[PDB]
Amino acid sequence: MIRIGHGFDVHAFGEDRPLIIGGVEVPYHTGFIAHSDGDVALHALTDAILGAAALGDIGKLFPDTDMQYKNADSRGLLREAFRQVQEKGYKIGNVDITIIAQAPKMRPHIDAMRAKIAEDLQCDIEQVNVKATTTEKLGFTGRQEGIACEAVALLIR
Amino acid sequence: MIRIGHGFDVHAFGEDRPLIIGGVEVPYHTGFIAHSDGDVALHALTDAILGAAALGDIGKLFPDTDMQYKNADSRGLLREAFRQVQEKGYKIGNVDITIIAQAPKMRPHIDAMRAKIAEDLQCDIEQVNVKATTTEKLGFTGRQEGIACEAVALLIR
Amino acid sequence: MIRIGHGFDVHAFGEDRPLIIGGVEVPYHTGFIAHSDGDVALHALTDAILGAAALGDIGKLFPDTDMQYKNADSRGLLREAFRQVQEKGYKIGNVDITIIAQAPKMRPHIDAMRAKIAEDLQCDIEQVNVKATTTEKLGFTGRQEGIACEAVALLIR
Ligand SMILES: [Co+2]
Ligand SMILES: [Co+2]
Ligand SMILES: [Co+2]
Ligand SMILES: [Co+2]
Repeated sequence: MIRIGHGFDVHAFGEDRPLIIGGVEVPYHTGFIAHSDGDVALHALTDAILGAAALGDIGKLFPDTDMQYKNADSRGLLREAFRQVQEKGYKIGNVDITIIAQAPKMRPHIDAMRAKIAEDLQCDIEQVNVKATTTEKLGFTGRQEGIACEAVALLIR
Repeated sequence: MIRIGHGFDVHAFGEDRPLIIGGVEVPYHTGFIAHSDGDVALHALTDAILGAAALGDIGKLFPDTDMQYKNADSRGLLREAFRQVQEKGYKIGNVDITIIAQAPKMRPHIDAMRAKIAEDLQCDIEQVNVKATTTEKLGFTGRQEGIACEAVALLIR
Repeated sequence: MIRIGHGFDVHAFGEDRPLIIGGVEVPYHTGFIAHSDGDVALHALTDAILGAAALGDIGKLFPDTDMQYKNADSRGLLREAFRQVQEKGYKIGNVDITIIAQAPKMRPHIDAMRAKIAEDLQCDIEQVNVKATTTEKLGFTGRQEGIACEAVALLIR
């Protein structure tokens, strides 16, 4: 039995002061803290993996309620989702990732990303590819307003 | 054999109108009528299944003409597409959909989304994962001009 | 064994004269020479192929350095890509491509496209799939500023 999975993330370059309306802290969305990192690369790959295993997404495993005081570093979330993944008897068949950013050149930091993702998934550098494209100056990634990332992963077990 | 598939759909919230030019009625684009529903989730997922079997896509299984007076419900189309997909000796391995929408709040209904797809795909909920993410207020999905969804498929049999 | 591979590529429609500042001729971005041939489909497919073998992406094997003089014919880069996916011992189990574009009518030339693809990818026609959608005038594609393509590819052996 094999599992196909897909994840997708977007995050703007700007920072936002937290929303307080009426004296109350109000989150902008469901898995807000889970995504605070802004690591589009590890979140997409996370929901990809989660999605194959058929477990929802970052927002169902890390609601802002449980994520309230727990550590929200994306790498750690990756790992925790891989725990639940393996928990259903699954090894990272293979994983492919596309970062979509116009500018911040990433070629330099790419093999280092694979390295880490490999460990977090307990597979090896070879079943983990990571690339980067630009939307050729178009769209919001192109106008340099944010950065995106798509991810696919195949699961074996 | 096992087959991978992918489909993508974008829809505006706005209601466009029957185009009538010089007497004649001009058909906006091809799978226009079938899409009119604007259910990016079901359409994209359908596109993924057809793509998996190299069956084409929604604009080829449902030209405006053929779709003209044939009832435009996109759930039957998904069924249909899947009917054509068994006729090739293909069963649904598993399915994974990402819905990209800002304000529209999907968490409540996602499980009822999951429910339906499985009947139609005659598969079991457990092999149908569904999810929503937002583009962090960026893009056309973030300015609230519309909605999108990517879907991925693994066909077995 | 099986490898999942995903690819994405965006192309603008305009051309960018070759730069000259202070005498010197300045190059634009890493893989602009490759992507110059503005063929979002063959490029998106190329990357999904490499993504799965895990050879990175075009601009990797074709740096604006090597390719300083290499030919901007996306079909060649595709065959070269399929070359390395052979060394590693890989067959094209299955491929699916989605063209996101607002107006050039693709539909009539799809089939012409799948042929060339099956050619360079040495496989059968029911092995390649090419579909085309619009984003209902939303985003940079619908504003007809550019064209984008998504590809997902399976590999065997
Ligand atoms: Co995120
Ligand atoms: Co649609
Ligand atoms: Co290109
Ligand atoms: Co994609």
